[PDB]
Amino acid sequence: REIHQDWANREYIEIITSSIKKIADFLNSFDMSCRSRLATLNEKLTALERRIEYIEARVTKGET
Amino acid sequence: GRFESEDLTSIVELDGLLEINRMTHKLLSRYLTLDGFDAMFREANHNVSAPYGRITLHVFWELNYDFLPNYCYNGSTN
Ligand SMILES: [Cl-]
Repeated sequence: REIHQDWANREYIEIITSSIKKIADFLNSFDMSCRSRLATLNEKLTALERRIEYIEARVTKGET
Repeated sequence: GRFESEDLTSIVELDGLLEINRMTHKLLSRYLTLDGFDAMFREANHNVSAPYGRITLHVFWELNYDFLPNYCYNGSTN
């Protein structure tokens, strides 16, 4: 009867909620992974900017 | 700066200390991204925007003021 349909309805609900949690999980672990990647990119870029400043100064006169 | 406050004989001590700093940079570079050791050194030595660094200039300073007037060469011991 209506309880048997309720069991089917809540199983369906369980499947959708489970899938939503899987999307959330992915979103969180994607954020974390990109945070690392952006940190690594900033690290290398900062160094490359510093190196250029240095090399330029080897070829250019100072301020009076 | 320590070199600049001492006579020419202290240059050996300087060299040892510079080598410890080089090792320090190397140990730190395993985990951190730092400016190259040579770049760091040339900057500290004021040898980036100038042709002769502080070490070179202090050597001549000490030659002129201490080594030439105060030293006695022994040809047998060199
Ligand atoms: Cl010392």
